[PDB]
Amino acid sequence: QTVASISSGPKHTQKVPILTANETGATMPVLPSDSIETRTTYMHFNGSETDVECF
Amino acid sequence: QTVASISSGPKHTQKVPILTANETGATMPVLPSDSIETRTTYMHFNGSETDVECFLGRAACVHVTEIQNKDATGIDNHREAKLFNDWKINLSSLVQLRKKLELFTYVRFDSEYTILATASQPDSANYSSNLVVQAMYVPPGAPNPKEWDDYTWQSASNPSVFFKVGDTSRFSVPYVGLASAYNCFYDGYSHDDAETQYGITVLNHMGSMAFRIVNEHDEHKTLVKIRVYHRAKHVEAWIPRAPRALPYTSIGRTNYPKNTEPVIKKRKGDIKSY
Amino acid sequence: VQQITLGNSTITTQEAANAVVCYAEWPEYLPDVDASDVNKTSKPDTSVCRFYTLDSKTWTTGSKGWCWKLPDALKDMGVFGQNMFFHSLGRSGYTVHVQCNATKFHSGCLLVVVIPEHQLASHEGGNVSVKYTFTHPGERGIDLSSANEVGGPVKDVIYNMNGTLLGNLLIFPHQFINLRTNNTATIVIPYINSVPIDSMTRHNNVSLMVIPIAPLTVPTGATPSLPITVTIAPMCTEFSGIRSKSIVPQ
Amino acid sequence: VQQITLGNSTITTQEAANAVVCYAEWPEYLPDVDASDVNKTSKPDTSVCRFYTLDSKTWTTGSKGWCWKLPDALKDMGVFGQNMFFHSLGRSGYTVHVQCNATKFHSGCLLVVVIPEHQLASHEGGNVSVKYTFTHPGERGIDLSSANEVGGPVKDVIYNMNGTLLGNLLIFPHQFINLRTNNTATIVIPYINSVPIDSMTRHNNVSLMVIPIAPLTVPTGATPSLPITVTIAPMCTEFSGIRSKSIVPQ
Amino acid sequence: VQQITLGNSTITTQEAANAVVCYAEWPEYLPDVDASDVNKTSKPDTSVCRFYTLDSKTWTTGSKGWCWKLPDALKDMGVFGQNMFFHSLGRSGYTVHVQCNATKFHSGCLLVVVIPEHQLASHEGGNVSVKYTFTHPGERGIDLSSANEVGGPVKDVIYNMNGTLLGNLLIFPHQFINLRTNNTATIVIPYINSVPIDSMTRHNNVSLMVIPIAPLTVPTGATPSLPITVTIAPMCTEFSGIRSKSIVPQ
Amino acid sequence: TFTVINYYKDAASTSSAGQSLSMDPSKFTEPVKDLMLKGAP
Amino acid sequence: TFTVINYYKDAASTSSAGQSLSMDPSKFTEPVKDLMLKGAP
Amino acid sequence: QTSVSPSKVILPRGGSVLVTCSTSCDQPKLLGIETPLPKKELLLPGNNRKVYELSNVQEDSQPMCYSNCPDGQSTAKTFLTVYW
Repeated sequence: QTVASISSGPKHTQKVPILTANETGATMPVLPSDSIETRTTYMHFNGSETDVECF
Repeated sequence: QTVASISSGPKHTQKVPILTANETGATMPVLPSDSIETRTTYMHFNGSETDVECFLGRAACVHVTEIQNKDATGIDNHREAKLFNDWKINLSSLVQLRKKLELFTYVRFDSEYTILATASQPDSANYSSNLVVQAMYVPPGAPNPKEWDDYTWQSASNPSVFFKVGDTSRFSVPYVGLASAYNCFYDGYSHDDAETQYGITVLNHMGSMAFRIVNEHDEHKTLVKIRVYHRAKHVEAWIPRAPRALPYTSIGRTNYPKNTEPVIKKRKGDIKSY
Repeated sequence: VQQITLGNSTITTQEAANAVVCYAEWPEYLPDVDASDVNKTSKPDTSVCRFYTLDSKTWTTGSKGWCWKLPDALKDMGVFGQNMFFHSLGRSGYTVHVQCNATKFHSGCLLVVVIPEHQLASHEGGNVSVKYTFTHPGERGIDLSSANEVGGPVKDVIYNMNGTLLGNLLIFPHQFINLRTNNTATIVIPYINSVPIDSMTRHNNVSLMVIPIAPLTVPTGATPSLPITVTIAPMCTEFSGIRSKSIVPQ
Repeated sequence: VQQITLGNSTITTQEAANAVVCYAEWPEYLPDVDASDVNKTSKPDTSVCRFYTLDSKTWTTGSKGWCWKLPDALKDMGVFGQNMFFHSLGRSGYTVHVQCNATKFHSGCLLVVVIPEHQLASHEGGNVSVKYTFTHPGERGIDLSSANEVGGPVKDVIYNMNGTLLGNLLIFPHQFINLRTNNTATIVIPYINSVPIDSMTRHNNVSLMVIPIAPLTVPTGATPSLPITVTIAPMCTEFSGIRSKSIVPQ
Repeated sequence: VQQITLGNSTITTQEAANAVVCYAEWPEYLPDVDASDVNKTSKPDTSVCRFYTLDSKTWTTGSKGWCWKLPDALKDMGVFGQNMFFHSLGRSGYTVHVQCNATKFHSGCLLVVVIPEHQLASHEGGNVSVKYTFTHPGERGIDLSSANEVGGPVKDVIYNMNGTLLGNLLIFPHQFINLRTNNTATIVIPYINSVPIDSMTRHNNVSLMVIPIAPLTVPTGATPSLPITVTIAPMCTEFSGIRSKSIVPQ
Repeated sequence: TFTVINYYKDAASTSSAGQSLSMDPSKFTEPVKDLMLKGAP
Repeated sequence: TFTVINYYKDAASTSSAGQSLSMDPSKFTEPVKDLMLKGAP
Repeated sequence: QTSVSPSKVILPRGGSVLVTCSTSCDQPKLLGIETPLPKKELLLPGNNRKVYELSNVQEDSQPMCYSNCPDGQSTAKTFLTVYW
């Protein structure tokens, strides 16, 4: 099982992942676990129907 | 020996200790050795007299009342006649002590009381009576005596001390607050009500003292002045506070009178004058 | 940069936000050795440990300051307010975040200070009391520049509304918001009381005062005001003695 | 004897109270493998896990029965109701305790039954819907002996308000309150839904029906009624998605 | 069930008769360390250690209660009475068995209480004494519902005949006879006195009071009375100083 | 150099306690902590 | 923490005795015993 | 419950008035009168009743007797009016 979201509690981070610079042209992979306290969920999903062969 | 200052020579420091940011709310401990070349000196000093036990810890007169020994026959209000007097104990009535205590938010201490009785006979008297005073500590909320020879004085539970006028009594009272410390400041009410009193609370009830002259009357009137001295000991204090600047107006309130005089002295000259 | 995420709330600061922890004491749950009330305490989840933003004040050139009382200011804030009203006893710390941004052309200095047991003085003198409605204003707080009211506190910021001088208010946990330096102030307040837990309604544990010390001087032609925003998060909050919802005046 | 103490609540029963656990499944918190919503759930303390007593119904000789829907019946109950209104998602089990005492001279039999997804029929026929206000009555529930209302459900207890026969309602988790035998019924309900968590406001997970099967026969000269009291305690309750308080009709 | 067999006497109880032992102290013979009188004590056999039944009282709806004093009540009971009159000194414990049966339709509650040194008040006030004949009534005891007599005790059960309130009489060893629950009360009394042994005639060690607290409510049409029967057995009885038979008044 | 016998059974009767040795003003002068080192519980 | 010298030969002259450590209310609150376990002598 | 006497009084500008505070509680811990006026507690025996001479009344005031007694209303307001 592939993890979709990891358990994450209060964060007093100095490495702010939610402040970035879109001027660089990169979509930094900020996750829900970075801005809110999350529980641990699983994907239960492979993405078979979004593969270009199927699309 | 505790070092007060360390020897320090020329400094070409890149870790400038004298540039800081008071915006942070910290008093960084910058020493003389940081801004000037210093020699090595020693403290020779422990700071025994600045400990809160000593700072708040000598006997101060906290109440004064006059009572009388006179013929009590044909008097309805003995209290009005000053045959006896009671007083809810508080250390707020004398401003020196109040300001010192109000330097802190919470204070816990045991009380040592000294009662000094002094007699005067202003009118014609043939001699000075050998009077005995009864100082009765009544617990918080207990009934005070209502007449000079009430049965409340013969209480089997209220602590009482009998001493001659002209002499002193001394007795300690432990810390008697309900909470872990007295609330020298209380930002609340006894309950959620629109009209109830603010600040003054029953948490700080220290008891009450009743005084009478035990002796029956002589042919002349004797005026006895009772001075109660309180000494706080085993003192614990929390949360330092801004010192009181304005006069007080009441016990248990932070109110100050309208139209008070300025506290900050005006300068004789401009801001540049020495 | 800095980021503090509490529950579903996040405050980001591009200033190196240094926090004052009052008396170097973090908020903590009541330990067994100090506890008197026997009931098992209710320690809420993410639902209360989160940033509540109060309505913003406008800082003008002639504004005297503002005063909020905790936990009164949060009595109407989501789940925390409800719990505060449904329980008999409660204790809580706070993370206060005062925000005020300007340009490099503005000048002014706010004193953000937390006063435990900030018993207010009445403007009438004698032994008059400040009425409940004035000491429990809510999220609006007390504006020190407004006029006096019958039963309201005195509002001369020079005397801190209590008869002590303003200059001396630095003995309490505080931070300055100096517009040249920083735009945010953060103070972490532990539970301070002579009793281990207390009624959250009738007693305000602390008072948050935001006072302009150096007046706001906006650049020429600029709008002569700045908004000041206060954000508070309850920390290590406990409730005990659940019952019917309390009824308070206003 | 038996005693169940939840938070600051206690129900004592001098009957050997045997509890029905619906489908032999205890209430449980949503496990990680089944979870879809990513937010950390709010798991309240003693504040919600406690017995809430609903207002008592009077059981007369000609009463048809009563129906409560959960969690609707508890939407106004202390801290649980508030949390149910402040959060977007919620799941909860229940311990239902139905109480009805009489003497050894009374006769009558109540069927206490829990129906998951008790979709009510409309008395009008066709494809008319039962309006929100009728399916979310609150702590008063639905009285099956009252008259029909515009937009209300059908109230013929023989057909369970859904077109199925009453005799067959024993397929659901149930207990009888037989006045000769027992005076209390206890059913422990787990969270039952096709989704792991759901909105507590727009969807009623279960319906509690208390139906007189054997009619109340009081002794000669006796008052021809008995009170029926329902006591419910949320169990393993979770909330997710805190936000502004929901606005529902009535 | 329970059975207590003393000598040639037996009391059977189909109630699970739990006995109160006053102050968790069983009756005991005077030990050597406590003894002052030098004579070898007379410790009677089966002849005295046996259940003596007093004449029954009738409990009506308006009866105030009854009071017996020991060992006075047994002064005319078989061999024990004779020994009590022939000896100068005596000490004894007691097993008191109060019996009052009714149906499951009756209601009422008796307080059976043992008072050591139950000094009675006189109804006349001042410093009047209760005369010997009234404090030594015998097996008939004192009926609190009768009228006052010259030299008799006061008979207001609210004040326990001594100026203390009835509600507080539970500080003494007691049992309730609650007609719904039990029909018998058993109290085991040890010898209680400031002296190791004493004169049985001039001093009553204990007083047995049977007081209706919850009044007798008989079912409709029923006879409005119940009999109350007291059964007492001396326990660990000792006598010393045999001589000519004492002469007491009445 | 100094002697005290307790003459009374109560702690409130004893003379003053003396000096609190371990005096440290950093509680009041240095209450600043970085909140990004997770010092909070 | 506390000191007492007996200055008089009589026990009646000594100050009060203090606190009775072993305090147990079951004498008064739990005086019930089953009489079918033969606790009686 | 806390009580004040008189309920109401009309008095000349700058005059003195005697206001009585009383409780139903026999032994109150807090009992007084809240007012900005200069006041003088009359020497009177007892715990549950106090008398104050409120001196130099200049405006319309509403002195409130207060107490900690939990029976009824723990505060009572009297209404002073000035005529001049």
